[PDB]
Amino acid sequence: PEHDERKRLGLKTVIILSSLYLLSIWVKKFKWAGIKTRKFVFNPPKPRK
Amino acid sequence: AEVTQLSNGIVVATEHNPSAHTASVGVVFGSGAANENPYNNGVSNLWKNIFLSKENSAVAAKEGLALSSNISRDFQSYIVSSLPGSTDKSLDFLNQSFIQQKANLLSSSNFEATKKSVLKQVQDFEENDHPNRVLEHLHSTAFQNTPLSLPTRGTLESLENLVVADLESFANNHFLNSNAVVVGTGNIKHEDLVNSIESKNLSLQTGTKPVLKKKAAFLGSEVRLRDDTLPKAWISLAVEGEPVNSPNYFVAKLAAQIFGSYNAFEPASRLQGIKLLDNIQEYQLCDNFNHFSLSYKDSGLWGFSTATRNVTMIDDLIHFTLKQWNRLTISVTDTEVERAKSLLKLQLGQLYESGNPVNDANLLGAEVLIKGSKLSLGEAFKKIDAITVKDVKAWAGKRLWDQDIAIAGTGQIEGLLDYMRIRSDMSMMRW
Repeated sequence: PEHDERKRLGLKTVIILSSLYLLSIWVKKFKWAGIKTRKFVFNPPKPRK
Repeated sequence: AEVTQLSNGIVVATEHNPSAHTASVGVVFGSGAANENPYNNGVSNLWKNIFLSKENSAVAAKEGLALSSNISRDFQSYIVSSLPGSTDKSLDFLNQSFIQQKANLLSSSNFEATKKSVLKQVQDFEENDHPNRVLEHLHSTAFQNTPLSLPTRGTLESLENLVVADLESFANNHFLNSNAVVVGTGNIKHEDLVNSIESKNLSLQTGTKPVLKKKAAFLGSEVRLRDDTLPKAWISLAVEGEPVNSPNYFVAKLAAQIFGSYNAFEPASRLQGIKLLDNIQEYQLCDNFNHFSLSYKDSGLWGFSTATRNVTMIDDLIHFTLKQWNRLTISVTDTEVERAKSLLKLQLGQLYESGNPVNDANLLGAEVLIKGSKLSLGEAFKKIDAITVKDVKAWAGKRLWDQDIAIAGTGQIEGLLDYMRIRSDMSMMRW
């Protein structure tokens, strides 16, 4: 007997949860942009030591 | 200070002082390390040591003359000192090494002896002077790919490719009459300097300096030079500041005087009226710090440098300092602005009124090249006295609140965190 009400609350939940999923992919790629393009150079030290 | 342009286009500036026992005459040019490219970086440092070479200094020492030189990012200077009454002898020496005869200093025996001396100085600077090479790496990461990122001494890789034809090419483009100011400080008066210059007729050709393509721009970035065999950690951090001829030139200088300098081993520097010292003295987070405000022709830097041996609490020293910078936007008080007014007038009163005519000749000539005149010390004191708390909050909300930073560090800097946790301390999350 809940069948008509269950399918209407499921329409509100899926729209909100799929918008939060797409917004969190954007925010994660912004905060990780400094780590992903980091560069490293190696000059071997002189054998004084 | 009296400025006068002559009939052939030479600008003469003089600051007479009758209670001095020396006099200084020199030439200041308006091109520095920011007028080079990455291939000839270091030709200004080589021209300085050619002027101060042994065969040049021996000719001046027989007349009772001393030589000085200074290379900066916007200017260069070549200054001769003497007794007050030998000032025409120091003009004849300066004539015979910049105007009438310059090919005897660039001989092959003198050039190769000078080049190996400069190569030893830059190599010693890169392995031993850690607070000064971190501040040079801060300029190269904040203004990268722009003329304001080249070091003033040159690099070790660029200096070994320079020949005698590179120095003649730089002199032909930059040592011109329209780029120069003739200065004089100490016991020398303005009319005897002008009449002595006008007695030698001085043809002095009419070239013009080459103009740069790129304008200086700030970029938020970082560079880390980790070295675990060193005993300390040296860190510099800055935002974009004010240029020369800015309306907020003195407001940025007063904001750096609020936080000031510190030495942990001096007993009187631990008693200063700075609220940052309550946080850092409980666990002894650092050895020393100092706040600066550097200004150039195009842009500037505002920040602090530090050195510490507490290598496991580096993240508390950066967090406590940046939380005090937040208070300039929201909750700076009235006693902190009145204290920084008095200490700023004492600081630049000791800069512009030392007893050294070589220091005064560098400050005078660098200012006439940019503005055409020099601001008096009495008029600078009235500008500082008219700064309010609302002027500080308006400047800091534009320059400091939620802005990009540039970081540089060397030594045991493992405890220094990422960029994004230092960048997020530039706002408070409260407001």
